[PDB]
Amino acid sequence: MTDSIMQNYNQLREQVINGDRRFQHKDGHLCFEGVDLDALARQYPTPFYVFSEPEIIRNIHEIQQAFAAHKNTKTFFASKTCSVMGVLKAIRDAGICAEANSQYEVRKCLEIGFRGDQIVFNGVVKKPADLEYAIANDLYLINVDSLYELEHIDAISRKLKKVANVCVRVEPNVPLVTAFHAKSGLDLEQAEETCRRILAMPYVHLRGLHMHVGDQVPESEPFAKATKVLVDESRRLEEVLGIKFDLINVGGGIPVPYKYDDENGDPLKDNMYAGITAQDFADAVIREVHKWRTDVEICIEPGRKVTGSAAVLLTEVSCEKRKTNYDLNGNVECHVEWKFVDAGYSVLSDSQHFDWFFYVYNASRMTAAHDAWIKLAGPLCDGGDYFHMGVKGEEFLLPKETHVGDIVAFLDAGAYTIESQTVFNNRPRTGVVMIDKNGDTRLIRREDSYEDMVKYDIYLA
Amino acid sequence: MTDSIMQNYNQLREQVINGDRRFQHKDGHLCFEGVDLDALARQYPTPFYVFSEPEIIRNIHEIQQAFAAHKNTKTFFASKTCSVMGVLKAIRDAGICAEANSQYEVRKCLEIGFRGDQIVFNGVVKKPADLEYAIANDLYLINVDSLYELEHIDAISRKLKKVANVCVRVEPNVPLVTAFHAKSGLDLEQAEETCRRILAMPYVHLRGLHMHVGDQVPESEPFAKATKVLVDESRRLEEVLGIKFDLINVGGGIPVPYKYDDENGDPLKDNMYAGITAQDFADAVIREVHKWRTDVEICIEPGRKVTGSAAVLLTEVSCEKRKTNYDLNGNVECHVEWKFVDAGYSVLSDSQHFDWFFYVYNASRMTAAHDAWIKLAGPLCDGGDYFHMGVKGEEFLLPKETHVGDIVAFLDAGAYTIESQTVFNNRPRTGVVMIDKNGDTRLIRREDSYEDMVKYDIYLA
Ligand SMILES: *[C@@H](N[C@H](CCCCN)C(=O)O)c1c(COP(=O)(O)O)cnc(C)c1O
Ligand SMILES: *[C@@H](N[C@H](CCCCN)C(=O)O)c1c(COP(=O)(O)O)cnc(C)c1O
Ligand SMILES: [Cl-]
Ligand SMILES: [Cl-]
Ligand code: NA
Ligand code: NA
Ligand code: NA
Ligand code: NA
Repeated sequence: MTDSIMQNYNQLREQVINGDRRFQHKDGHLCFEGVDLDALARQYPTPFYVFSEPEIIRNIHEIQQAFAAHKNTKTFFASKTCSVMGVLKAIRDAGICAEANSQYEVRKCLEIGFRGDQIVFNGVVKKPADLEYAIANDLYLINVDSLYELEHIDAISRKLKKVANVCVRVEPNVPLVTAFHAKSGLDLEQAEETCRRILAMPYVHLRGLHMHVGDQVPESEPFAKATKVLVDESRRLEEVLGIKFDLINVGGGIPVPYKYDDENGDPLKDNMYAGITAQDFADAVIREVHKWRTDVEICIEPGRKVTGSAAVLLTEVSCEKRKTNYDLNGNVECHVEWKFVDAGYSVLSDSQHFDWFFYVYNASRMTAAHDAWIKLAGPLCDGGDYFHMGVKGEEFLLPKETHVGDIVAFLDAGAYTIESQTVFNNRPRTGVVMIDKNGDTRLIRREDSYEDMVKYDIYLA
Repeated sequence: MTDSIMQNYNQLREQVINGDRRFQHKDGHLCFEGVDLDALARQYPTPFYVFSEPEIIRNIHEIQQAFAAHKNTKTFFASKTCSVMGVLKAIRDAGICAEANSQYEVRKCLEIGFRGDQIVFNGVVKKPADLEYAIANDLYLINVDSLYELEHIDAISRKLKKVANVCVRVEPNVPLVTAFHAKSGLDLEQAEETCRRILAMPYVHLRGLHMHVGDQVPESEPFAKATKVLVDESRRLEEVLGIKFDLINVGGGIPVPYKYDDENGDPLKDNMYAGITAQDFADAVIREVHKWRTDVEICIEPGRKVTGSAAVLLTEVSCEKRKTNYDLNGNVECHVEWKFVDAGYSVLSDSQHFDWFFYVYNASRMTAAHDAWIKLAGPLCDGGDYFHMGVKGEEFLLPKETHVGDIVAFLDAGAYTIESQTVFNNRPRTGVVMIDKNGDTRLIRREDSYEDMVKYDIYLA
């Protein structure tokens, strides 16, 4: 029943403003960390994202508390999740480390104040220039993804006379088929010879094995099975090769709740429901590692969990229309109420390209019943630019009183939402605002200007 | 049979270098307009796109020749397809007009030398500032997408005391449901009152009606049926309102061949096969318009057809690995040869997000049989960043002699491929090179630098 769907969604709405650590209401408006989001969107041009340093801190606390049973745990935020410098700074100030996924990500982590010993550099394509930059900066780990890349690591560490610290990425076949569907890592069967080669290299230091299971993983079993494979091989290689590993790096993949009404959801069928918590991830990993060693360092690489819940996208309702389907005799078959916001898939890419659900509310009318079925469209000149991941099918719920000028909020908009923006239609990539630990706001990324649209081009004026 | 697939693909390869108006071979390498693309990729850092001014000109000729039966045809390149200034300049110098999809697109079209009377501004969200800029610049057309937007056009044109020239966009119900699936335009039922209202406005001039059917449309029927609706309503409104329309704007959607072996394809099932040519589009449109008037101006808005065939993405094979699935006795079930190029979906977005096929060849070994099944991966730290739209399933064909350092070419890479790039993983958006009419090359867009990417951020140190 759609009445039951509407009732349930309004129960969720009420829970945002009465039972959510991030949110409040004031003057009829949604507030984030005490900041009125309607008011904030009158001071900065929409669309823009607003991040919460308090919520990032809460997320990091969940992750670290989860690993209390293993003292020697090192946490590296996967910076491909969000690398706006002010977000990286909040993460650095919250006391964890950083994982980087390109030369420029390494450089920005160093610039914002992560030390070399707080940085892991991962990748399937690490060109000589990338490896030379990483090795020269004394990174804590550079993963080894292939035998071809390892030849460059050997040659460049020799040229620099500088030790490269490495972890060998192994991707276990844990039942998709690994050889067909996992481009990353080496096969389990190649780990021994790879480690053998590294031991003999004068400037390459083997620190352990590495894996990464995936993203938004709704079950603990894959982490447990894959960690066991890497643990069993670590234990075996210690005996065969006569070494003691510094660490094991188990990657990321802790899910974030994108739908909260867990009683109504099956995470295995709809992974917008978070199937597990950080504690479940930690229990699975730590249990497997401790079957081998309790003293070894465990490295983790959470991305999504650090920032996903910690931002809201604010976008203004900028136009409206009613479209009507008529039958062949001119009688109404249905009306569709379209609301157009100033953010489309060029601003919130995963809503379109990855069928990602985010809660949508009228932030200007947050205490009003969301009692009208509407379709929510973006501003791109593209028939596919509307939000298909609705409350019911492709339909959302907003107050029937919704007006052009109101501010719509997408919740849980903090992971994989900034660097994935485009200038399609030459609409600018968005500004980003930060709410600090004191509840004060500041701009941390400007909106792309016109001069930004053309400065990259070379043309006679 | 896969031998037949391999034989067919190699026949296609031979037709590229011995049959295609764009390409030749020299020194074993793919040439585009006589430019050796292996050599070019040693002069500019990969990945980058190279555009051909000669091929843009050929595409425009096809479009304009198709409309020979209707002298008063005005052609507007849909600049959301590609708005790199050097590409826009080639299109301007080839003698056609420009359609724009945001305030900044209007501005860049004016900057590069399109006059106001050569610019159409379309959109579903045209905010007051957008409309004021457009009206102040005397645009040939601003479409009217909604009644709400029309109120701003009336108020702003009055404020400026400048006539706004408009076309009313009407989206016909041509049989899944226009009201549910088409966010753009007014309903046919609203056209009459909307036009009557415009006639009464002192600073708004009604030019005609507008539609746009869609993109990569593989049949002529949707264009004929939709044009007839617009033509019938135009003729009816001329009588009812006592006016003579300047024009009718029938939009874009002429497809481009992404697979060429039409004898093996069903365009209605796989629209990488172009189901129609520009001549088919023009026949359908012109036939319907001439049932009303032969003197009226027909406006068309081709995007994809102007540039799609006119660029190649050049990307270097930057790593390689073999993965093997073993049975439980250690015997080999299969091997997978992974080749990694330095372009992934952040560079060629539609290959991932829209399941778009592009021909892939080894440009460095273009005269060699492409006789080895490989999987082609990008450099992003994302298991999904590999090219799934293969020659057979997810598998591509390259010479068994392929080596790291070879240059891979993606053909037909000129539509919707530049502005859709991202800085995911902080890999830079690509440079762009142009081959001019004289066959000489120049950089027309730089690769994003480290600076460029961090300079939008506001941070302490
Ligand atoms: C990132 N995970 C990648 C990319 C996920 C999809 C992004 N649109 C994957 O292979 O799934 C990644 C992480 C962080 O993962 P989270 O899911 O915790 O954010 C950690 N380590 C590595 C090596 C990654 O690539
Ligand atoms: C463009 N309309 C889009 C094109 C597809 C975008 C895919 N990322 C659609 O969804 O139909 C457009 C054009 C040009 O269309 P082409 O297919 O010829 O490039 C012309 N007129 C208008 C009003 C458009 O929006
Ligand atoms: Cl840590
Ligand atoms: Cl023209
Ligand atoms: Na606004
Ligand atoms: Na060594
Ligand atoms: Na290169
Ligand atoms: Na008028």
